Amino acid sequence: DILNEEAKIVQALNNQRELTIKMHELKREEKDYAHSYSPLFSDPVPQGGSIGKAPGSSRE
Amino acid sequence: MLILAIISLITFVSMSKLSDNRAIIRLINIYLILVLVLDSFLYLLFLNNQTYTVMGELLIFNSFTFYIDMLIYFIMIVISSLYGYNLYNNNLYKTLFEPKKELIILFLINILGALLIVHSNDFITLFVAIELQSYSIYLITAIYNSSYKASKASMLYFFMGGILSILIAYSINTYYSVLNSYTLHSLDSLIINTLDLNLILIALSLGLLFKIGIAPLHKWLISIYENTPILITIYISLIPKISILSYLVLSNISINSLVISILAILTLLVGSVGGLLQIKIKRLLAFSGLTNAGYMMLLLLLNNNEFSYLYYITQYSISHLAIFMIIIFSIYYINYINNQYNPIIYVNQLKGLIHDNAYLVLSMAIVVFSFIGIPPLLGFFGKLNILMSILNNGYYFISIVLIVASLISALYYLYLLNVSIQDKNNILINSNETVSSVLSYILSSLIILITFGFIYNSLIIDIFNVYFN
Amino acid sequence: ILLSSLYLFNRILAWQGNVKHFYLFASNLLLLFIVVLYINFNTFSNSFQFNFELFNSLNPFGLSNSDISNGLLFGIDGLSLTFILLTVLLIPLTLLGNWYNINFNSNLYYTLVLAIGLVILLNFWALDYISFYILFEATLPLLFILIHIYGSSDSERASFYVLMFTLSGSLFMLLSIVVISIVLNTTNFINHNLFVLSLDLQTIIWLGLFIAIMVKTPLFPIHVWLPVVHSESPLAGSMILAGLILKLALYAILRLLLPLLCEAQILYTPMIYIISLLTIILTSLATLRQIDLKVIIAYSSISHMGIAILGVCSNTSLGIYGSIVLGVAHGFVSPALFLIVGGILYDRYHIRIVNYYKGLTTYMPQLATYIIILSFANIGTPLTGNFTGEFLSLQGGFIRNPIIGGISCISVLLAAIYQLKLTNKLTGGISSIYMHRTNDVTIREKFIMNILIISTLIIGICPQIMYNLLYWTVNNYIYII
Amino acid sequence: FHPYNTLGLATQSAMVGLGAGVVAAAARNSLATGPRNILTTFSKSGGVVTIFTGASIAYVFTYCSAANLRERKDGWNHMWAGAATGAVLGARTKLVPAFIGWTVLCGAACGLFGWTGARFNADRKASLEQSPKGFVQEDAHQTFWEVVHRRPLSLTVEQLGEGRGINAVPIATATEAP
Amino acid sequence: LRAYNEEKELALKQRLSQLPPPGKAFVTAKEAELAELAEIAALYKTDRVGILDILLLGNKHARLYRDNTALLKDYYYNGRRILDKIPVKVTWEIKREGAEKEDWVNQMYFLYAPSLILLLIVMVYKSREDITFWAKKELDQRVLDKHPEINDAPENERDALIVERIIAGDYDKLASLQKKAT
Amino acid sequence: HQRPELVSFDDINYNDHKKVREAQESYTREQFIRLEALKTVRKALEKCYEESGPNHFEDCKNLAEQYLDMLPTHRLQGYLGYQRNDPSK
Ligand SMILES: CCCCCCCCCCC(CCCCCCCCCC)(CO[C@H]1O[C@@H](CO)[C@H](O[C@@H]2O[C@@H](CO)[C@H](O)[C@@H](O)[C@@H]2O)[C@@H](O)[C@@H]1O)CO[C@H]1O[C@@H](CO)[C@H](O[C@@H]2O[C@@H](CO)[C@H](O)[C@@H](O)[C@@H]2O)[C@@H](O)[C@H]1O
Ligand SMILES: CCCCC/C=C/C/C=C\CCCCCCCC(=O)O[C@H](COC(=O)CCCCCCCCCCCCCCC)COP(=O)([O-])OCC[N+](C)(C)C
Ligand SMILES: CCCCCCCCCCCCCCCCCC(=O)OC[C@H](COP(=O)(O)OCCN)OC(=O)CCCCCCCCCCCCCCCCC
Repeated sequence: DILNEEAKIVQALNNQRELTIKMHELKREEKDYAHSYSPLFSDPVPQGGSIGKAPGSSRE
Repeated sequence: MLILAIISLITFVSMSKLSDNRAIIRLINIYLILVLVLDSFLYLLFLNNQTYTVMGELLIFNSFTFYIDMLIYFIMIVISSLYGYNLYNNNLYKTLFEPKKELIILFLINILGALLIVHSNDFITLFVAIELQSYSIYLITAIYNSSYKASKASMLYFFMGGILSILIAYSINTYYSVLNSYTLHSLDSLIINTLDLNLILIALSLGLLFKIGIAPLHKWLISIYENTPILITIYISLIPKISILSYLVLSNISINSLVISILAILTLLVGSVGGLLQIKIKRLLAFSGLTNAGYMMLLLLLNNNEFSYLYYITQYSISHLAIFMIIIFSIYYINYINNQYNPIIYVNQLKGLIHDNAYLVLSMAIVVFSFIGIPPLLGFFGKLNILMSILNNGYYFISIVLIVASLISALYYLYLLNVSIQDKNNILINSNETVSSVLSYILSSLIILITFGFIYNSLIIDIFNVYFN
Repeated sequence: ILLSSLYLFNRILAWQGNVKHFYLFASNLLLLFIVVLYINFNTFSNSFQFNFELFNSLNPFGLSNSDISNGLLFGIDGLSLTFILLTVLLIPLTLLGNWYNINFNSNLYYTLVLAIGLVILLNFWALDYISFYILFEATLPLLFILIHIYGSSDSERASFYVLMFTLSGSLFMLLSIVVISIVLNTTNFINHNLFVLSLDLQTIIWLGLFIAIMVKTPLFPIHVWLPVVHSESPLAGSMILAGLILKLALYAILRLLLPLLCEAQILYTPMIYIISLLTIILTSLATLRQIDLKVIIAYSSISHMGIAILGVCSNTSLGIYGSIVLGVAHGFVSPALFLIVGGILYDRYHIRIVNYYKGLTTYMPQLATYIIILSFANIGTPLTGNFTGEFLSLQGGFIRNPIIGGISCISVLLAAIYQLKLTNKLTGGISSIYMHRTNDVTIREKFIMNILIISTLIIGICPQIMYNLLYWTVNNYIYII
Repeated sequence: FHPYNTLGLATQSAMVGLGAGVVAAAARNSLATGPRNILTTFSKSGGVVTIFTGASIAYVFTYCSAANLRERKDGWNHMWAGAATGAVLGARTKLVPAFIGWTVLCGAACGLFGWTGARFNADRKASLEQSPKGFVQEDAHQTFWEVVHRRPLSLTVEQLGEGRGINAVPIATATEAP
Repeated sequence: LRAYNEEKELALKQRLSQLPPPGKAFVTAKEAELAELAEIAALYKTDRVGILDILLLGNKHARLYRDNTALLKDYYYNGRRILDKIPVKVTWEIKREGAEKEDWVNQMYFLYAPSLILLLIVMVYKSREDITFWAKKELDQRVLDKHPEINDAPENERDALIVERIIAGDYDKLASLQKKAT
Repeated sequence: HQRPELVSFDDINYNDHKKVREAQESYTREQFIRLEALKTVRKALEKCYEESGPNHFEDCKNLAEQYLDMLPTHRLQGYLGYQRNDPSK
């Protein structure tokens, strides 16, 4: 019984170690533009001013 | 809610008599509390670290900024209680602590400036917010204009802060001249590799950091802290530091900076050593603030600093409020009142405080040992998190200097407790007037947080893992 | 229960006004409870037994029944049970040794003393680096307050020493613990011998741990705080500081250092032996020119700690058993000597200078007999646990390095010199002219001294009686291929 | 290790120390009270230019010289350089105990600086955050930040050396009869 | 046990009020005043209340009784210290031989000391389950399991035969556990 | 009388803590059995000497030599050396 209890405690401690390493790795994963900056207007490409819009100024 | 309060307060205060001041402050106090408890649920927006750009990309809202805003609200509640509630009802205390007519408006406008600095996503937002906060803080420093020291301090603040505001503006305009942009969001890893922005970004960092008084530009702010009324000093030495540091933490524009490393080392050394020969309480606390600013400055050298910064700034704010409240409470037991703006000036005036109020000295002991970093007080866990962060990233020499500075500053922290637990010849027997129930409860809540907050450490980390990852 | 017992405490305080009877009762119950735990402790098993977790996220105010361990772990094996028994034997005696000489603000004094005892007892239950470190530091502010308010004339300097030196060493230990934390993402003592760090990183982590050990033991050359702190402390402070707190360092060597940094420890052992030999010889010789009784007694502890270090770092079963036995025997005898010099003589005469004392045998024959007995116990006369500890420690040291342990054998002589030089003057000659006759030792003072002497004699005659708790321990930490 | 050019590097140091001392003299002249003219800046300098120049020469020259002589680069060279710098700065006391104290203590502080990496910011690539960590894979060599469950006994014998319990073969296996 | 009385207490206060402070209450060293000092000090060892009232009653009575006991203890111990006479028997008798229990004795002699005796007994009998005995038995059982015929031998020959078998053969398993050492 | 099953470090996975604990205890118990064998040899040697007197040099030569042979190898050695090192590599 002593061995079983100690092993259960050690298993919970290893679970906590695994969780800590997992959160460390996830926090360092790069996020999508919607999640990191803007979830509704999700296109990073600007349009600029609309007044004298010149045919041929748009470039992909 | 804040803007509404500012508008309503300007109107109401305009139509109110000088005798209504405290009542008005009380009203705003409860209003702030209500906003904290009814609007708290908005934290849900930031589940899984979702970030929102707002106001045509002028503002940024995430879990970090939401937490800083809550902390600033809590600080404003605590500090406004000190103006809305009398410590004692005698004539001397009416003379010592009376709020000015416009002070509450200046506080709320300054808080607005701070919160806008924190949420700034564009440099024009940053500059407007910085000038809002700076102008408000000058006026807050000046509003007690019967004091010679306060008026002189306000002039010094205006001029030094103006020079540093000019440095910040020049930094922003050089950034614009290089990139044709006003947002840090346009910086990418590719851009940082391709161009040398280090001089521009460090100029911006230094302009911001000298405004909260890091070394070697520390003496002017320490002078201002010494020469303001004490209830002004509690506010003006905390809020700007939080706002500027939070912005720099969230911006991450000085990672592995050699210049910031050297200035952080200098700040730790100057803050620890220069506090040793101080005999005035406010100068001692100002050097303490300088050392803790150096601790937080270290976190500007690394990514993934959010947990250690948030923990440190929270516990430091709590301890700063607690120590100023304890000093305010001890005024009743001193023999000699130095003047009406700073009723207590010298550390030696606390001598024998234990014989007059033992539990006040217990509160002092808890706060002092938290500043030193004794477990399981909150200060220990703040310092532990900072050490984990810096050693994970290879800052070995700086970790040694951090240890040395902690040991050195412990001496002037223990000075307060040392004089406070010595013997005095004429001790208090009885007194009919009791100190205010409200302020004593607030001080006790702060002490209890410092003492028992560690119990929630693992729960806090669990929540942090889902709102900041 | 807790609610009801708090009501009991409150009413006792309301009616009696002195908390000390309640504290004596609580500590006696604690000792009985630990004895009951020993009754139910399984000895045929090297696993921690009475485990519990505090401040888990699922139950911050309760015990953890969760599948994730993120709180602070506690539990005991045979090694920790030994020191826990020593602690609960000593605490009520430290309460009883100040029963009559504390008169102003006595409730706070007894609260501080009992709190320090309870913190040390919990420290021996800690099962991970962070819980250990927290309980390790928590004694420092309590000691600072106790020494500052209730110490003798130089007690301000003493309180500052006891805070600053120990903080200084502890912060380098904290660097080591942080490095372990971030490199392994685990901090517990149950499985930490399963992690094998690279030899270089081991060598670096060892330095921080050993700086803390050097200040806490203490070892040469960072020992000079201990005589001051012991000399200016009130009696309960001195008893706790010499009997319990110094043993935390030996325990730390066994629990925190050897299982994790085995290879680095092998590499560093000759440097440890240099430091310990310097400690033994130089502090023993420096004791010869002291003029304060309490300072002399304090200096004695440092040399005995050096011998214990030599035993515990010997990589032999005999050396580790000798180090533990020496720690326990010192915990019996040193508080008795501090009781004599800072409790009996100091409460009668309020002075500690050696020139004033001479020929106490005439009016106080019983005190002289106690002095003689405790002196020969302190220098390791056989049939005393001190002799067993020193002899086994020297055996292990000699095996580990024959030249260094062989030279270490001079401690027998050196300790005899300083101790018997003190007792010769204390008991012999004509009664001193500077002091008037006082009462001989009282019933309370004799009770405390008798407890300590019987304990050291029982483990001196039959040291094997500790083996049932320690036979796993003498094999758990040696590193032989 | 290819050598530092001690002479040229030291001359560069001489120039920089002279410039820094000149700047410090100008600042000292502007910040002080009492009458002050443009020539009094060196008159009332306090020898600050000499402080800067002499420290620069001592540190850079000694560091390069020790590095070249030992054919190593590590913290010990900085210990020697700090020792020489402390010697220069403690010469100003004109007392032998203080000269010795500056020598040894500046040397120790600079050795501590050199041992940590001789930098104030971090070497980011070598740091734990930018390094292979955790438990190693099948039979890979253990690197500085990595952990294993068992090391190879040959590595232990090489690193600790044979003797006082460290053996190439476990005892019971070696003393088994047939 | 209940023993309180507020009626007695509020009058004991005034019976104290006539007397000088216990610091100066015996510094004459007439005998009538000393006799009253003897009686009122003798009240210190006449226990005035038990548990049922400290638990149940309120803090005004508690504060008053506390104060009373403070002054009583001062009077008793000061008379005992100056006169050398116990304040019982009731005028200041000399009879110091016996009848002098300190307030720590019961705890230290009926809780602490029996606890220590129990610890010694437990250690003595716990030492019986020591590894040296287990390994003696285990070596014997391994030998007996490998060579069962020495069971058939009589008792007095048996032990000599187990010793012989142990001497000749290496019955440990240490090398077996060392699998990877070939 | 207890006879726990013997477990070797070489077989187990160091992540089952029950197996690792059993392997450590097995190693220590085997060392104590070896110590018992050495004590048996020494006790026989003492008996031989006390009954032989002047001719012990002849009658106890084997026992003396065997005791001196087993003295260096039959002492406690711990388990950490073997668990933390892999002899194959
Ligand atoms: C309690 C007392 C505290 C004081 C003692 C601290 C001293 C710290 C020193 C040790 C340490 C930091 C360890 C930090 C660990 C935790 C920190 C502990 C707490 C810190 C408070 C700094 O090591 C420094 O040592 C200096 C020499 O003294 C060097 O000086 C400079 O030298 C010249 C430059 O080239 C210049 O001329 C000049 O710039 C200086 O002269 C530095 O460059 C060097 O980085 C070592 O870390 C590093 O170790 C190496 C190989 O070991 C690791 O890579 C390895 O690569 C293979 C082999 O390479 C291995 O096969 C492989 O397996 C492994 O991957 C690294 O990954 C890294 O980890
Ligand atoms: C009913 C409405 C009442 C809410 C009013 C809150 C006012 C805040 C005022 C002062 C700040 C004090 C510290 C705030 C606690 C952090 C909570 C959290 O867990 O912080 C995490 C982030 O952890 C961190 O970064 C590190 C935080 C460092 C804390 C250091 C101090 C620890 C000691 C505190 C012990 C707790 C006392 C409990 C008493 C039983 C954000 O959590 P969250 O953003 O998801 O919001 C929570 C949901 N909420 C809005 C409903 C509350
Ligand atoms: C301020 C300093 C820093 C503070 C950080 C740490 C604060 C800790 C607060 C003290 C509380 C710890 C002691 C109480 C916890 C033990 C409660 C318990 O029940 O232990 C659980 C353990 C197993 O119980 P269970 O699994 O439920 O099975 C029972 C089967 N009948 O049952 C057992 O095996 C019994 C375990 C006995 C442990 C002995 C504890 C001795 C000391 C107790 C009081 C110490 C108070 C210290 C106060 C000063 C603060 C350090």
